[PDB]
Amino acid sequence: VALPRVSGGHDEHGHLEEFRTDPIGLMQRVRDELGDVGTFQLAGKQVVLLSGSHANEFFFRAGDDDLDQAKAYPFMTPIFGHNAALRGEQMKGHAATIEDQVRRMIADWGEAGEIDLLDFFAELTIYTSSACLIGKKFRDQLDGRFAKLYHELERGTDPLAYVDPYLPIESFRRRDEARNGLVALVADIMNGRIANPRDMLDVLIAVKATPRFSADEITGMFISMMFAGHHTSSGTASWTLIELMRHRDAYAAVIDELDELYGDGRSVSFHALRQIPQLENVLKETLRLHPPLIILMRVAKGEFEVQGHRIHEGDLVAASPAISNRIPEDFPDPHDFVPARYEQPRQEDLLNRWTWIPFGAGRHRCVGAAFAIMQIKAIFSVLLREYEFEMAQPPESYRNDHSKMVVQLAQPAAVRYRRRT
Ligand code: HEM
Ligand SMILES: CSCC[C@H](NC(=O)[C@H]1CC[C@@H](C)CC1)C(=O)Nc1ccncc1
Repeated sequence: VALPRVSGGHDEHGHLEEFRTDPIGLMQRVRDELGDVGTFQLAGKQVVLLSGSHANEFFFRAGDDDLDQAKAYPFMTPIFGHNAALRGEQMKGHAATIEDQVRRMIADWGEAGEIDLLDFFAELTIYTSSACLIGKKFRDQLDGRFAKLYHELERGTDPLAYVDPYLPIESFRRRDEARNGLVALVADIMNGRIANPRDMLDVLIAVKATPRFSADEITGMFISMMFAGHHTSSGTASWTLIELMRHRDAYAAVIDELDELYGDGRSVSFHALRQIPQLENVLKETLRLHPPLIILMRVAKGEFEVQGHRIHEGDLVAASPAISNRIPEDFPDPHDFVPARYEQPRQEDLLNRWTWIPFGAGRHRCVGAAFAIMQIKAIFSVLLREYEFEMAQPPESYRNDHSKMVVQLAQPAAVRYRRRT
């Protein structure tokens, strides 16, 4: 018995080509035509796309014995080749680290100027991530080259990886070359440390077996440590700023709140760990509209039924924060930016436990969420108190690029700044 299948997908790799150009439109059509359980074809693989509270509950409550997350991502192998840092006791230090990295990034801004949001936030979040997760010593040996290479690595996630992660296409060539470039950067750092003498890199260097670990092995470890939090935090920062500029009433409310809160004289390392309500509600609404992970994958390990539909062993099964986060029965006026949705009387995030899912839900809910929310609070506590921001292009022209499985803000994303006075 065939599962319901969405229209189209008559191209050579079925729906893959559409998934490479407009994955959100594809997923919305699955739901529009078929409901809570529908399928599309990615080359040789059927994807069973689940949506709505009932089907999402099944998806998110499944453990790795039923729905296996790791086997759904074999294409990350050419890229790769956290808990320690996410302990609550370390958060205060991380907030201070992040404040420091932001001030470093804006140190040359002067009175006024123009930035590109992807270039700015992508680079900044390389610095916050490396400093927090590997160490300040290591971060201080990084520069813009590392960020440029890391970005090429992220761009190595074209959905054609579902055909074969090793095809001779330019983005895969560039992925492999970028990884090579990172190993070289890391090798040069290790070499410098020999000649001129602690962090995680020192622990690893000291291991023996003759050194146990090569630059390639170490680079892989560091790439994997930084990956989950990099493009997600970068994009979320960009979109938080874009939504504030698009909604000047929300922006004004956030500024008033930051000024009042910081009037107690306590640092960002204090406040970024505590309530900043208007900014937090803007962040929640930003995540609902612009979830950086638009689809979540699993491989079925068994036979299941969901609303009469049978999932078979080996099936790819997916959930979509992009689609679920806009279900109109759950989120009134789902295309509208309404941070009031999260205020205490409404609490639409908390009420919709299985469909407000920018950070997932149940068994695999984001363990980086507290860090990521603190990081946004720390970044904007600095930026919005020091500078005022305006769009340098039409407000509707800021958009994501969905050509790779790793979503990124499309360029250009030009923004003006001017010192607040
Ligand atoms: C705004 C930033 C972030 C967003 C939007 C986000 C999103 C998500 C989502 C949707 C899931 C569920 C995945 C699934 O069910 O397949 C998840 C899980 C997870 N995230 Fe994040 N993430 C963010 C930042 C981070 C950071 C900074 C880290 C690490 C420092 C991280 C590490 C993880 C890990 C390890 C899981 C798996 C949890 C488990 O399997 O128990 N994420 N995240
Ligand atoms: C489909 S493009 C790759 C997306 C990427 N996924 C990954 O890095 C992981 C690979 C295998 C793991 C078991 C789980 C997911 C990622 O950035 N995931 C992520 C980010 C933030 N939190 C959780 C997962």
